[PDB]
Amino acid sequence: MALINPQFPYAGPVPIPGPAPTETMPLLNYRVEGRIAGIQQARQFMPFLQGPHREVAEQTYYAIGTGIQMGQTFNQPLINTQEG
Amino acid sequence: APATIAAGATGELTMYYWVPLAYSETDLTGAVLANVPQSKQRLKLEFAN
Repeated sequence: MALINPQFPYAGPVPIPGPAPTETMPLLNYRVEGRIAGIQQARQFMPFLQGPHREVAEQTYYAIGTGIQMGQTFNQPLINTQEG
Repeated sequence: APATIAAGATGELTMYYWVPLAYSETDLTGAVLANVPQSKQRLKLEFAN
């Protein structure tokens, strides 16, 4: 967006020496076929386990029984003959 | 720069300055488009006396 100087104008570009025209043109680089080499193993001996863990520990229980329940020799009360 | 120039000696000393126009290498704020300009550019440089 330059302003044209009317007192000192200039013309378009003139030819100048050039950079040997084939040396600015590249070759198209020619890929050969390739292979991810080797026979891959199916599994890996991992350093960490792959499953979930638990944040807190919960107390577990198992039921037990008591035993054969016996009789008893109670201390027996007195007879309510109007004193009680 | 030599830290001390003795009497009758000469010291050689170099300094670099980066005069910035754009802000950084990835931020082009402040840069000057100069392909088809209006006139010449100027870089006024006053040196030590």
